[PDB]
Amino acid sequence: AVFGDRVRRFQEFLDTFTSYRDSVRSIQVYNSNNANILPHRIIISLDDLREFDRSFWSGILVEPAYFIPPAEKALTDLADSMDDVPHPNASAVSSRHPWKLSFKGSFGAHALSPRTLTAQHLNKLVSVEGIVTKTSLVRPKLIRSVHYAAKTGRFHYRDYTDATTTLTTRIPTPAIYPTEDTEGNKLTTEYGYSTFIDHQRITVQEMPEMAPAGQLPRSIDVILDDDLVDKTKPGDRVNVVGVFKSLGAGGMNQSNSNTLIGFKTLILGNTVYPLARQMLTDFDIRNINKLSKKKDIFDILSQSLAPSIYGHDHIKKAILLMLMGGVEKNLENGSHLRGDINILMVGDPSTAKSQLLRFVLNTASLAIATTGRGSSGVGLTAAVTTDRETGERRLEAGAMVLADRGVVCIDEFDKMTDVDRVAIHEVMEQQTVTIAKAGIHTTLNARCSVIAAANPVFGQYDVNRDPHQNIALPDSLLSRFDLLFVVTDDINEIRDRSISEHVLRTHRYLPPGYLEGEPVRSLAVGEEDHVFEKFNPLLQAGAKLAKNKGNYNGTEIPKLVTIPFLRKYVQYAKERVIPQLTQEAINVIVKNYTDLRNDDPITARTLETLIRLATAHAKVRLSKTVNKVDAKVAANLLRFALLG
Amino acid sequence: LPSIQLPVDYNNLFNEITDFLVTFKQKGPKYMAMLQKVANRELNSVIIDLDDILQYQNEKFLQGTQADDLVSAIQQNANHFTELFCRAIDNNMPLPTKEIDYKDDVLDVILNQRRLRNERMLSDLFPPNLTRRYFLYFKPLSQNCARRYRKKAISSKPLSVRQIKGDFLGQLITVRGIITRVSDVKPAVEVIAYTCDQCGYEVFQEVNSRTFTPLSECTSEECSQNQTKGQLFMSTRASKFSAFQECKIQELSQQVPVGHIPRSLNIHVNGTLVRSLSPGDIVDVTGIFLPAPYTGFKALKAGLLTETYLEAQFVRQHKDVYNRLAKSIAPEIYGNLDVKKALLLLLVGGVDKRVGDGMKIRGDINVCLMGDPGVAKSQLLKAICKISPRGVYTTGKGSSGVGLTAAVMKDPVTDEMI
DNA sequence: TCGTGCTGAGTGATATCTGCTTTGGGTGGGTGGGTGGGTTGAGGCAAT
DNA sequence: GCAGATATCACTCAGCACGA
Ligand SMILES: Nc1ncnc2c1ncn2[C@@H]1O[C@H](COP(=O)(O)OP(=O)(O)OP(=O)(O)O)[C@@H](O)[C@H]1O
Ligand SMILES: Nc1ncnc2c1ncn2[C@@H]1O[C@H](COP(=O)(O)OP(=O)(O)OP(=O)(O)O)[C@@H](O)[C@H]1O
Ligand SMILES: [Mg+2]
Ligand SMILES: [Mg+2]
Ligand SMILES: [Zn+2]
Repeated sequence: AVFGDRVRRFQEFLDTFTSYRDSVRSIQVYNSNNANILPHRIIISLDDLREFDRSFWSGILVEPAYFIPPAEKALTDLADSMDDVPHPNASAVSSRHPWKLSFKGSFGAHALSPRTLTAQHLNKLVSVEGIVTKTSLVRPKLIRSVHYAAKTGRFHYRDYTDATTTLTTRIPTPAIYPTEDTEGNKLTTEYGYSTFIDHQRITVQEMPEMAPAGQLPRSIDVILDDDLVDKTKPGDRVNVVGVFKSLGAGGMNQSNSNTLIGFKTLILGNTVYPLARQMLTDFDIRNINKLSKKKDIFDILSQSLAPSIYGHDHIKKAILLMLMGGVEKNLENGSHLRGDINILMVGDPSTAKSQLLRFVLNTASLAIATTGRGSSGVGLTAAVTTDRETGERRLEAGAMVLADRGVVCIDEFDKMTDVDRVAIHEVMEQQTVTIAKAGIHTTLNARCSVIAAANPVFGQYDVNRDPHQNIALPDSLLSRFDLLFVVTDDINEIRDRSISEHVLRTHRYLPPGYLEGEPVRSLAVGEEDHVFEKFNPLLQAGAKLAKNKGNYNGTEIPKLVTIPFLRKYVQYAKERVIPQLTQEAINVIVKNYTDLRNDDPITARTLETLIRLATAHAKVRLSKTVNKVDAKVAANLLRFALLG
Repeated sequence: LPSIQLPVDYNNLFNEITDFLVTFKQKGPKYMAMLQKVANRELNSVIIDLDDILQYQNEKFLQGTQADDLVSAIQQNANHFTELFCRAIDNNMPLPTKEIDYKDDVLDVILNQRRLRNERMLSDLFPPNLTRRYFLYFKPLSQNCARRYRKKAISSKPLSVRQIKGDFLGQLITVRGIITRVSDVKPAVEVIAYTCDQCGYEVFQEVNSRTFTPLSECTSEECSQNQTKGQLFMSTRASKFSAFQECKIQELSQQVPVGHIPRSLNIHVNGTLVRSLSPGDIVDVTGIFLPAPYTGFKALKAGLLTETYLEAQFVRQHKDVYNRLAKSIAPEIYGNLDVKKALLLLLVGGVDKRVGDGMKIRGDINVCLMGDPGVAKSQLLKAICKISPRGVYTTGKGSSGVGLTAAVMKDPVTDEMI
């Protein structure tokens, strides 16, 4: 009676709004043509339903158990009538695949958090926002079994039900397959024609900021089924919409004796809203080519990164060169010539080392800032682990392994323990890690690039000593780093004023929005100033000095480029250009290496650096052949990196 | 038990299968010869190639006598067509041609005596699986065959443990991964044989689940007419057993999404495929993805969640001489010719190890390479050390915590010095 | 000399019933699951 | 739905005394 009335009401509502009918038709047509598979689900906006009929909206918001299933049935009937499949299949005929519903729009007081969920919100539709901490394994759940009776030659079926699968309660159906027919004929289960749906339980934790002072975070369990099975990972921020429910006897049954503990409450998820690479268009490639043709682009790209920092321009150049890397050669003998540059920074305190690390982290596609001092969380290198009691062996990947074909930005390289030093030596030398511990034998690639910072041992860099003396790592570790940079904090009055004012600006800078300086506190999920950057004295600052060539008086506004497009530039260069060494550059490479070695300990490995940087620079010029200019500029950069 | 009208007919499919085993011709019919070999006890595994089924279907359609799509039926529900193929083979089995032994055949004396007793009683049987001595396996549909005849291959298309969801249950699929655990071969009982101490009659019980309940009282017509309460006792000499192995397959490093951990899928191996999987191996295993329904009280308290597994059906494995063989130790390195000669001598491991009345002389040519940083030592070391079939590159510190030679450590869990 | 109808007695099969957990611990596992629970401290030995 | 421990009821058999 009431069920039919609500089904008719939702059918009328769907008829009124043609957008949902169009969406269902589009999903069905896409599924039919592709015969990767679109799920049977429709997203409705609570605002439209409220406008159409307030009673149904209030019922869904306050009594979902009695108002949702009718909507699902109406949508299923609409889809079935709209379906035009000429010939189904045994899998499709017996499949238990109704059409599910999901909700968007504006919620009232029902937009809560895991802490605010109390007993007064049960049996109501709510929207919970938080952080995922746990994610159980994906498991199949039985909802229909189809059997075959050979004697009578007829297919029988049976439906199961569980508390976590239906909003409306029914008598539990134990998972025991029927074995004999009502007439007594023996049955055989047809496994291919049954219906199993996935099941996953996740735990959402309150956002740390919202947590009241002196209170531990609270969490609520969520159950997801079918298509919404693998959509979240631990640590992600999500906005889950579902029906708050209570399950189990909760000690009310005579078997239990606690008589104080309460019932178990979870959320039946309806949808999850989440809270790398940019697909290049046709004209973005034209723009990148336009910049490449300009015969000054190297300076522009170098100084676009970290524009705030004063000085240290050669470091920015080298960091860009590292980001774009060099071609990696794989010889037929299995030999693997390294093609990834490495950089190490050593200098006195307060030289923006952490700022450079942050900027490379922001501009790099991949990066992990696992500090070398007791890297709690993710270890620097892989190391198997076992449980305290169960002894569950498992290979936990470290920072180096988690940066394959990317970058790892180590911090405070001078705080490393002997274990980390020994691990890192092997990792860089071999580029791969082979674990042979706890009965586990495996090999994991570690091809990547390493940038690290290391303070001196006495707290200040001494010029009279070699860099290998101001740092206390063995030659084995330092030799792996292709380029070593030594930077000192020099005091210049004008520089002091500039740094002071730049740092001061932020403090007086405010959170615009509330009485200036007082107690301080996505719309959708489915989804030429663009290239160049307008000059900003607040941020760029020193970038102007860069084009001025150390002249403060110089007012040459530079042609800086926004970071978002610079990431696209690096992406396009790294994924499309494979430069090949050329004789013209190679004469100068040989001559420069010979001059370095025989005339004012330089090692043969520095030759590898010249070729690597020549190819890397040739990649900047968007050319498939390394030219004399690339070799000369790489040689000059190496000369600076060796001799001041 | 409401009934549905599925668009599948099993009588027609069985007739097609029976015709397939007697008409296909890749020499007489291929599968007729294969069965003839089995009847002589020379073969104990019949492998049905779905490519052959597709070829037979296309040949029939070309003639105009179109029939049902058997290939799609097999993959959609594979656990049922094993029985159909076994029944067809039993029906069309040929008589042996080579003289068989028949001497030490427990399930030939048992059956002969059972026939004699039944004939004598009636004048005044056994389950089909018991007599079977062959195993039926399915070979997936190769991509080349599918593209040749304009079809899509779902079984052969490799997947990952992540992509094996509940929708694939009951189908023939392929999984790509690395084996990480294997178990010892154990006998899984298929048909139990009992003996009544009173009748002299044998009672056979089929077991097709993880658990079974033994019989106690005889059900023979002799114990019924006389209503004697004879006791049945198990006899392992007449039962039927099949080798059983349980393994684990894990995802490769190339299939785990960022921020996710590898998953593992259990594999069950029955019949002759046992021992074809070993730890630490990359394989392409095709099998039937089936659930394992619980039994007893566990079923009620377990819930609707189903523990699944894979029934392996096919496994595919992812596999001046002196001066010349010296300058080729690391062609990339330039100098150090004599050193390279020495490393070649090391590779050969030249010795004819001599053991007389107990004396043992080492047969290993140790070598060291000192010098200064810059000369090609480490590159030489890794090249020379990759050349050999077996090698281990490590620093002077050792392999992780344990140093070079050996070390005894307290067990984290068992607290036993290991 | 003896044959048979009535009786008390005792098993056999079958009716209801409780129970379907149970349990602390890693040679029971983690595809059995945390609403079924597990919260040391001294002493010996390898590494160094 | 399933196995095990337990108690209930109904049916049939060997002895007994009398009458043939
Ligand atoms: N060239 C520069 N231009 C502007 N600010 C700079 C420059 N060099 C250093 N600074 C200032 O130095 C301050 C200190 O930076 P940071 O804490 O990263 O120093 P660090 O040398 O890496 O530190 P540590 O010595 O602790 O390892 C930053 O706030 C930055 O403003
Ligand atoms: N004869 C040569 N031919 C080719 N490359 C050479 C030669 N001599 C030296 N090199 C280069 O010298 C560089 C030295 O780096 P390498 O990895 O060999 O370190 P190493 O000093 O030998 O190692 P270690 O001291 O740690 O044992 C390598 O890139 C190698 O290519
Ligand atoms: Mg710092
Ligand atoms: Mg070395
Ligand atoms: Zn008997």
